[PDB]
Amino acid sequence: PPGDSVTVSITSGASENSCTVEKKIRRKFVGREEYLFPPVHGKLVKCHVYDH
Amino acid sequence: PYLGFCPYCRHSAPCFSPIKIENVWDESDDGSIRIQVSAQFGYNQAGTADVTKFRYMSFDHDHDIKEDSMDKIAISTSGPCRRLGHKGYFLLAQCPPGDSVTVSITSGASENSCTVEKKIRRKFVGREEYLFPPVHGKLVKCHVYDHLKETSAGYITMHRPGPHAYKSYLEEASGEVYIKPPSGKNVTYECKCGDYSTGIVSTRTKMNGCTKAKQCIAYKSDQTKWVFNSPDLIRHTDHSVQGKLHIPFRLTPTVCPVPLAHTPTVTKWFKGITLHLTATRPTLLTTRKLGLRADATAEWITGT
Amino acid sequence: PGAFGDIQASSLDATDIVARTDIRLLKPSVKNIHVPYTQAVSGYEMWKNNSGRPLQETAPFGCKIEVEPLRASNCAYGHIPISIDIPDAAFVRSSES
Amino acid sequence: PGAFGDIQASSLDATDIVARTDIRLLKPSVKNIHVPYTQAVSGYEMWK
Amino acid sequence: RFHTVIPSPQVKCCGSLECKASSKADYTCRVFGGVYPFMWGGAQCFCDSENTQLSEAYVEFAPDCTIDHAVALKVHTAALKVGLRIVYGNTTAHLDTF
Repeated sequence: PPGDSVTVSITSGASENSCTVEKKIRRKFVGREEYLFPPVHGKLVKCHVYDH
Repeated sequence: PYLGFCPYCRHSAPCFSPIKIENVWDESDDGSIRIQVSAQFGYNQAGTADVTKFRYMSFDHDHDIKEDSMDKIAISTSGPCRRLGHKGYFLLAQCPPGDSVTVSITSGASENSCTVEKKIRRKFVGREEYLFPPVHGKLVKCHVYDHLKETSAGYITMHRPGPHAYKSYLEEASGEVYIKPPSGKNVTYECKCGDYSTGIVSTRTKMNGCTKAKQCIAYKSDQTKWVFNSPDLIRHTDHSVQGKLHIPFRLTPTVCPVPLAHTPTVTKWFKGITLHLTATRPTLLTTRKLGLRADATAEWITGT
Repeated sequence: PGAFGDIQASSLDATDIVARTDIRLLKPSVKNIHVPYTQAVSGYEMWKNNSGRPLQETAPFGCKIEVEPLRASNCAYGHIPISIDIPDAAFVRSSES
Repeated sequence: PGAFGDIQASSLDATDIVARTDIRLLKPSVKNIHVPYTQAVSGYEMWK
Repeated sequence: RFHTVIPSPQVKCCGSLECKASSKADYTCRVFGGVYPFMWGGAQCFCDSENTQLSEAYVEFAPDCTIDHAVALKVHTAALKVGLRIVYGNTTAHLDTF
């Protein structure tokens, strides 16, 4: 989700080790209209996404 | 206990879920919100009343009614919400500010969640902003959703379920089509491989003249159910009014406490006054003359 | 559409509801079943946001507005000519006063 | 009240602390025991 | 607030449909060509084409309008009524007059 920093943590039992780094993660959209989620109905436009 | 087509499932893309949110209402002044979903709560497989557990439709080709417990329900907009009530299709929960509302069932690792956009803002009653109802203050008239689950805000119409075809019921072999009804259940089938042909079968049944699986359909005569007039379902041929559920949690009037601002300090002068004002939160000030012209002035004031 | 009174009825329970909300249906594109539609925002909410202050805080002459029934109490303006037939019993003649 | 020096003293530990912060008590209304009051914001914070 | 109620769509599975003329509030009905819709089992019809769909929608009053609603009125000439206390000599009198 949107956030000002990103944190990665490991919880080995009671031993918790977490590293945090500042990174302004913002909500971005493709097209010309803002939207929280990709709607069921709408145009299909070109986009670029990290391959899973 | 039907399933809707949720726009936002657990992973991301739209998908069919038993817990689709159809409508959300937030007209109460205390921040409580009433939510409508497809699943049935307060009931077991037979529909008998019970607060400990709810029902829904299974994720399988039989799509029978499966069951789960209250502790596995989670409601959240930006943080976890407090469940105030549940009845039938409806929930009532107090939630924090957020842009969307999500309802999820945590069956072990299966965290099936449906999210719908809804700008839920923090609203208040009166002329003074606050986060919580103050301990001391005036008692004004407000309207809040009743937490009683047997109330009635209106009604929702339901109709008999329509056909819901399955491909698992159909089988392709050697370029020929077969129908495999579930054991002990009569299944109405219909196909068109030339002449249009309907019928009902109850066993492993051949069909002739058909080469592709797409050309036939089959479904069990499930007249033993009722479904809300949702836009995510295919309706029956006779879509007459065949039921009316109540809408619980009526919006009743009551008395709400609102704060009283710091008393102003009035300094007089020739044909005029000066009000020194202190209000940590936005407080409304409305002045008007008592002559021919009101000269009404309204302002929300913060600080000092 | 998009303004106050876009949906009207004689009463809450009246079944002859008439409205013009500019609702329009679009072609379904995605494979899964659904009925898309775009509709203008509720004009009732638009008026509510831009309602302004009520008449209780703007009426002139210091007149207190009230409802059920609609009325304006303690409204100070003008002069009332009054003709009154005060009884002669209360009067006391000057010969005794 | 509401301005700098709305609380004054000769020292931090001095007992001759003099205050004029415009604090007024209000009549209690709820059944439970509690004393309500209102008071001007800290003028020191306003100056800060 | 109006509740935009959308009846469940119907499909004439391998035929045609025509929009009827109902008398609901802001009634809107349209007919679309072949759609071939999916519910959960990968298919609902057997004709890839000529598989029309009927999209239906209208509006009703929201369930919470019984409290949250606005009433529109027209006013006419207003009659002013007065409650009056009058004292003469020893006698006081209260009277309501037009």
